[PDB]
Amino acid sequence: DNIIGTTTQEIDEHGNVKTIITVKNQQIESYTSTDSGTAKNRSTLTVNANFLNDKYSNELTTILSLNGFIPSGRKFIFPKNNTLKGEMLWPQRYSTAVYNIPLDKSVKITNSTPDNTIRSKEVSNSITYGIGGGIKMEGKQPGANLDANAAITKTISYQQPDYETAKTTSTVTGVNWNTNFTETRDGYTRNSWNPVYGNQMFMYGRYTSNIRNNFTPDYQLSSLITSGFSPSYGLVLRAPKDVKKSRIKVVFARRSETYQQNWDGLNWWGRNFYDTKNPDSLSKVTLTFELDWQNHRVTFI
Amino acid sequence: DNIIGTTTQEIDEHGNVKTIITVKNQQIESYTSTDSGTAKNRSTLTVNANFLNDKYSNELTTILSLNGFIPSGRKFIFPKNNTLKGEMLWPQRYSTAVYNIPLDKSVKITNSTPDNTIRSKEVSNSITYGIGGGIKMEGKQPGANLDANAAITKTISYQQPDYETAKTTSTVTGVNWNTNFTETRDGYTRNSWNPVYGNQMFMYGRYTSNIRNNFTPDYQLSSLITSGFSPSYGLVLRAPKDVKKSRIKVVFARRSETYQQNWDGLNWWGRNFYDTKNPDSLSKVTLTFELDWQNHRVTFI
Amino acid sequence: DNIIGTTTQEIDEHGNVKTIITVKNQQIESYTSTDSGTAKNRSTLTVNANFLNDKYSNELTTILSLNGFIPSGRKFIFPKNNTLKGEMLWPQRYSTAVYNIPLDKSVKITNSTPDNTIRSKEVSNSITYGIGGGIKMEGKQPGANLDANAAITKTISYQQPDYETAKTTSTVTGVNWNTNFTETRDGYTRNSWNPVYGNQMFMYGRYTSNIRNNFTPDYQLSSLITSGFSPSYGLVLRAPKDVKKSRIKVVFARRSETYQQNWDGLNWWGRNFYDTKNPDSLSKVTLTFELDWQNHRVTFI
Amino acid sequence: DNIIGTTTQEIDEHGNVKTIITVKNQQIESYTSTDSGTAKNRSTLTVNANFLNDKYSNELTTILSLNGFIPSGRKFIFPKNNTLKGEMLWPQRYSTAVYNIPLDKSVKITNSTPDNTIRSKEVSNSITYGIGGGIKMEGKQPGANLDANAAITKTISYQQPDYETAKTTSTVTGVNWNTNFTETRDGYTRNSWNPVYGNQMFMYGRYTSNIRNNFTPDYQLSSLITSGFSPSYGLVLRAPKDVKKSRIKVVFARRSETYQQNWDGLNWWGRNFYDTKNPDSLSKVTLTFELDWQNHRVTFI
Amino acid sequence: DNIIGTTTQEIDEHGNVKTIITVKNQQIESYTSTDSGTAKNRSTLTVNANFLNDKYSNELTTILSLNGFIPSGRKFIFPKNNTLKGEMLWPQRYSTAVYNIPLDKSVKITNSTPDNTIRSKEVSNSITYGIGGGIKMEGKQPGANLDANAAITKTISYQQPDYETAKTTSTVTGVNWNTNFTETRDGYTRNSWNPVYGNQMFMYGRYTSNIRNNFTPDYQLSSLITSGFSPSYGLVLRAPKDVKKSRIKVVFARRSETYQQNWDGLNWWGRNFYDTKNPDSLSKVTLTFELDWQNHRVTFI
Amino acid sequence: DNIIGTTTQEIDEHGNVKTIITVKNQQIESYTSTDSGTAKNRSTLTVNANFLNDKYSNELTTILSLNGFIPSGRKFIFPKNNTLKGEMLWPQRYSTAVYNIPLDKSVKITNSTPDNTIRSKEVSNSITYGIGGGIKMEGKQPGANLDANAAITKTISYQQPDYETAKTTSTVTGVNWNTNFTETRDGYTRNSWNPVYGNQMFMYGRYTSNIRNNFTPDYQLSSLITSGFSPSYGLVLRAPKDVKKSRIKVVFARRSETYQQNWDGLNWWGRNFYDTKNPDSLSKVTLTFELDWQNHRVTFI
Repeated sequence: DNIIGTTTQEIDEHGNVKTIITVKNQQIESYTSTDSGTAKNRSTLTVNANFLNDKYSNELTTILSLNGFIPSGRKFIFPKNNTLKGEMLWPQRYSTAVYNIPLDKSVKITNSTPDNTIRSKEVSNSITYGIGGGIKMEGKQPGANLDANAAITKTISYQQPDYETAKTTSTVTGVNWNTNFTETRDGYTRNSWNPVYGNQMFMYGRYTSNIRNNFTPDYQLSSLITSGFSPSYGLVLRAPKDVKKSRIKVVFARRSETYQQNWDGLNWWGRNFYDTKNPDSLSKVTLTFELDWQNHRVTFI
Repeated sequence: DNIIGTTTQEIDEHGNVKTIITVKNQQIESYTSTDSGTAKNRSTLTVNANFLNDKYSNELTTILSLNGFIPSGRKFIFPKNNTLKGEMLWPQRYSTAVYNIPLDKSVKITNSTPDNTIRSKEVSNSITYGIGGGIKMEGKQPGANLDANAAITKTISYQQPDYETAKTTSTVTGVNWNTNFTETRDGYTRNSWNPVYGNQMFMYGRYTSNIRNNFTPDYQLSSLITSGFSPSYGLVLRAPKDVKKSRIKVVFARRSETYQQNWDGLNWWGRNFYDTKNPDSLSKVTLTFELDWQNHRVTFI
Repeated sequence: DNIIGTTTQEIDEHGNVKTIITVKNQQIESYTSTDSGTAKNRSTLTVNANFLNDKYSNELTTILSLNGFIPSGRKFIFPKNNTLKGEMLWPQRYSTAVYNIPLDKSVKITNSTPDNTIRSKEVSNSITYGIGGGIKMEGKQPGANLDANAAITKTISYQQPDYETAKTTSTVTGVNWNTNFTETRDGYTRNSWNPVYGNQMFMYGRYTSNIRNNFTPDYQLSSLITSGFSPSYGLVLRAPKDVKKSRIKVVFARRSETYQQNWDGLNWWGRNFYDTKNPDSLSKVTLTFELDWQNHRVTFI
Repeated sequence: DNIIGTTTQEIDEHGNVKTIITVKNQQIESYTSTDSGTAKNRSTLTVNANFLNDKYSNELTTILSLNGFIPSGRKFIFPKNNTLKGEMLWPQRYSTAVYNIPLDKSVKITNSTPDNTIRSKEVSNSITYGIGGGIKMEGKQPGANLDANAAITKTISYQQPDYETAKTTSTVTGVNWNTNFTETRDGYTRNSWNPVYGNQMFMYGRYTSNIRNNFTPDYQLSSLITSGFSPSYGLVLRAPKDVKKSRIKVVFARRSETYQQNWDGLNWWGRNFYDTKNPDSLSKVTLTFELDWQNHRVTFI
Repeated sequence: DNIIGTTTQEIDEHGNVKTIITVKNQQIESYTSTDSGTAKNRSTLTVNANFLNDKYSNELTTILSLNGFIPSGRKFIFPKNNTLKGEMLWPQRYSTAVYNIPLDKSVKITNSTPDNTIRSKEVSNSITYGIGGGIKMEGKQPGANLDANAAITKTISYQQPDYETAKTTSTVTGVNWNTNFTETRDGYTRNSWNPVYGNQMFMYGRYTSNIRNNFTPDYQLSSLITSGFSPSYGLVLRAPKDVKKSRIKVVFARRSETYQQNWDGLNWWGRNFYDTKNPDSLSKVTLTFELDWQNHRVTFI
Repeated sequence: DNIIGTTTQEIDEHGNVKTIITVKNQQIESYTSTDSGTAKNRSTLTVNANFLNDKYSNELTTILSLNGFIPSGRKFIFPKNNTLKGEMLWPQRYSTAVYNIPLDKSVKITNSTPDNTIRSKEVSNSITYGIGGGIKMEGKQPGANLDANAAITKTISYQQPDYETAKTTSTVTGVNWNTNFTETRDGYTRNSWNPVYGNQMFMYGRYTSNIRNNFTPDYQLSSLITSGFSPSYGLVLRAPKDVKKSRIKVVFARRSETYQQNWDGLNWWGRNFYDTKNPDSLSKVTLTFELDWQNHRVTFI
């Protein structure tokens, strides 16, 4: 645990002093370091490194913990004179790429986190058979009836995150994760389309008078849309005991889409698209770190 | 734990120094190693080896943890001139075979994971009997009524993964696992067929204008289809105490199927098949590792 | 735990060295061994033996852990010209017999696992009484009605494994377990019969055009049917301290049945039977191990 | 735990050797033994004895664990010429009696397990009052309506084992447990009777063609009916500190009943009875063990 | 825990032997004893005594654990010639009284178990308001309707043991517990009465042909009715350090009632009463124990 | 724990004996005592005192555990000649007051238990909107229909004890708790009243023949009504380190009410009232204890 050893001093009746020092010897020694950096678009990344040295092994292991923040950069665009139009630029996808750049000796990535987990759902099937009959008397006139029925039901239940994360690339030299928007609380997607109202994705109402009040309230949206992303990854690098230095290059990409609302005369109708000819539809940034394996240090460049 | 022993130094009042070194003896000694590799199709495998030497065993035991990543190799094919057709190449099955190649002394596989677990479901049967009667008065005309009924219900509930993994072969010289696609979130399979719309497996809508917008959203698909597979296996190898080296041959196979959509004039209809005339319908790769039992090392070739 | 003792060396100020060795004395000493073997039909078995010696007891105890794999050997048989017929050979029952063969001194089986556990179900009974009445006015003509009813319900809920395991024999010289197929996910059995469709056990649809697409998808079947069995047992053998050797003979039996589909003109109908005149309907195998109680070893013959 | 003490050796710089032996003294000493036996009807019993000697007790205490296996002895009887009749002999009740036979000094049974636990059920009562009214217009003719109602419900829920175990006798010299059949999964009992079909206890169908296919599938029966019983009991014996030996007499009784099916011309009808003229309707067996309290040993005779 | 101390022997290089003995001093010393006894009606009781001595206290504390078994003594009485009558004698109430009889010095009961716990239930109240309306067209004739309703529901849920235990007396010299029958699984009581069928308490059917098959199956009854009671109590006695002996007198009372069935011509009707003029309607027994506080012993007289 | 220290003896090779005694010093010392008493109405109280002396406190702390038993004192009164009337005297309220009587130095009550906890309930509100329509054809005459609706629901769920306990007074010199009857299992209270049947609080039936069979079964009543109360309280007393003695006065009050049933000619009707002219309607008792803080003793007077 936290105790590295003990220091003792014995003092006899004549002022003589004896000193006893005890230290614990460990199989694996751990040295830690941490550095942070911020980019031009105010995206931040903190790197926590845990340099492990296995005295009974022929390799060095460094465990990295990547913790960051990327602002959504969501915007609202309203024509000054036209009140029949409205736009909202929102973060459709957050991407993160990590590159392993050896400088002197070979270094590899042996583990990435998180990985692509297989998900499940709950399924229930039901079947029902019915039998019924009866007799009646209306005044002095009898009646009868015989009935039967059958029904089949199937229910599927699952868990749905506001954003889905999966890795598309994972080699010994690089890893890439994609955090994508799924569907709204309402249940709408980017594929949603209605003949009358188009895409009702981020629409509050259909007959709302004011366009500037007809976007879904922030509390009904993910914090990733309204505020920002707080990603967390982990890596494991391995190398020979005689490695001196290596680097880590992280790339942040924020792909935003445009949600537009139009009044056709009777109601609002919306369309969701990727706005080419907009510099704000894509924001890419790089943050670079260097690892000193011998002196156990992490530094941001 | 990580504490192998203690070092103590006693310092006399005259500068005399005594040194006491204590080490603890273990019944089982554990040495670990790890190496990684990437293949031509950008699939990677990491091998974590745990060499155990049990003084109370007459054999050596090595616990391997196989962790890798296989990209889906998912593709979209749209004809340049034809806008009435579209294809999506997706990973139907992921396979992994591990081979045990003894070099000097004999080596066997005594345990593979995961195994074929027997699953269960929840069943409920119900039966109901009903009896009813009443009297009536319409103006001055009386009435009466007698009814009876019975119903039978049966409900079955279980858990359903997006992909199912099972081992088809498991000898002391080789093991093979198959991770197969099950059914869509919708509930569709590769057997699904409709006279009008064919197989609606990955169909968003039936009357969609753009073919490039008529495929199911990524958030409604498994990460194994959209992004990639993150398999995890484990093996236990045993050998004579004087074995020197042995090898491991791992084979990755990704079997892809083709989902095709066609416009027939009124709606979209789809069919799912295996394209025997496409080189991308099957991707096989090999990764070879060597184990040094004496020096407790793992190396990738 | 893992610490057997401690070794210490004290070095005074003149290079004198003292050595202190401490070992823990235990009431029960445990020695372990493991061997594996594979049979002609590629069924595998791993035996883990734990030889216990109670220094304060007059007996030796050996705890065995039997872990194996038996392939299903499932096949599909389609007549070349006839397209109105189809067969599927599937593993109805997996059996395992273990025999205790003493060579020198007496040895007995004191424990087998798993045993025959008594199961339970959840039961709910309900009863309802109803009373109703009302008045009406149609134009200027009054009306009245008095009604009453009663209902009784009973629901039974339980857990249903895809395969059921129970031991039919358990003496001090031998044990036998049977793992039997229960019912399909659908709820069908080997006893199921319909006048129109016969046994719909492994039938996908009733009006399917192609016979080779009309068998239930692998994901709707147990891994024991599609892939294989991964059985796990445990035994406890006891003997006098002066026993030298004994053997263990394991017998694996796989009993397969044939599910056949026929087209009658309007729909598919199936029948499930045991195909005598088929060499593949039964697969029996033997694996033999020897135990050296004195040298604590397990060996496959 | 398993550590009884430590042995230490100090080795001087001149080859002088000091030996220090430490043993820990216990308040309660535990010695264990186990013996097994099989009877003429292939039923087995294993006795696990735990001899406790508590220096702070004025008596000796022995904890016995009785674990055995009794085959169901289930049979099927079909007349050679008659195809309109069938029988199934099944185990209605399993009984176990344990007798305490003191030899030199007195011995008593101070605790038996399991005991007769008081069970519980879940009860819910509901009551509902309803009030309704409305107005109507059919063309130009008004209408009105007033209704009211009330309902009463009661639901009872509990857990139901396939077999129920209870002790009918428990003195300091003998104990007897009875494991009786309760009801079928269907919900039928030995009291069930229908005027048309009689007792449908183990009847698959009413109009089944083959008598040999008209019995309930094994997966719908308890392992106690299809395969066998795995009883588990425990006893606590106490004696004077100077007792030398004592005995244990265990009696296994398997009471079987006969389920008969008959074809009456239109359907199958069944009846369940006890065949007093069949030697296989009752199977009783005895197994005797001896306990050596001084040498802490269990032996089967 | 179980370790009372350690014994050590040091042997130098010349055969000299040093002995070191270490014992743990405790604040409270515990001595245990146990005796059992059986009565004339085969009711058994085991007394477990735990004599505690607090060296820093002025009192002695003895913790008793009372564990027993009382057979139900249930009987069936059928008239030899009359087949229109039947009786079942069953255990309505089990009672236990414990008396504290000081012989030399004062002794008191400071604790009895179990005590009278306050129970709870779950309550749910609901209220619903409804509003409805619609229009219609029958041919060319319009229609309209406006409806409204309201409902109130209340549900009460609780747990119901087959038998209820409560103490009616608890002084420093004696304690009495009563275990009473509550209601059947069906929901019937001893107060239940129907004008047609009387008390249907232990009635299987109303139109059953044979009286000897018209009692509820054992599995639908408590084990306390069919088999016996397995009571468990605990007491705490306290006295001055100079007490020598005291006694414990336990009284077992089993109060049985008679359930009678009669055929009136159309159906069965039953009545439940306490059969005076029946010696089997009440069974009272006494078991006496003596406690030696100084020598820590329990003995049955 | 219970270990206060260790005693060691070293025995030389010449019979020399060294003795080492080790005791552990504690921050908080705990001395316990217990005394019991019974009152004229056969209600008992046990006081468990835990005298804590914390060297790091400037005060002495005594934790008392008050555990007792109060009989219900439940009675049944039936007039000798009148068979049309009946009474049941039952315990409506249990009260306990504890008084702190300082003798030499000051003593206060700093904590009482249980306290008045704020309770909660579960609330669910629902709202539903419905829309419907359809077309019809009766022979050759068309029809149409349009409906709409809305509903509002509110459900409240909580837990309800048979008796409620709350403290009405809590100063540093005295405490008082009241355990009051709440409602019956039926749901009736002391406020319940029906114009026809009055208060049906403890009424089994309305037309019951025998008055002595028309009271609710014991299993449907609380143990506090049928048998007795088992109250449990706790107090914490604090005083100066040099306090010598102090006293405790406990008062038990059992307030009983009268439930009366009368036959009016057609049915039974009941009323619940407090009988001011019956000496058994109220029972008050006092029990006095003395605490010796210096010698850590509890004594009953």
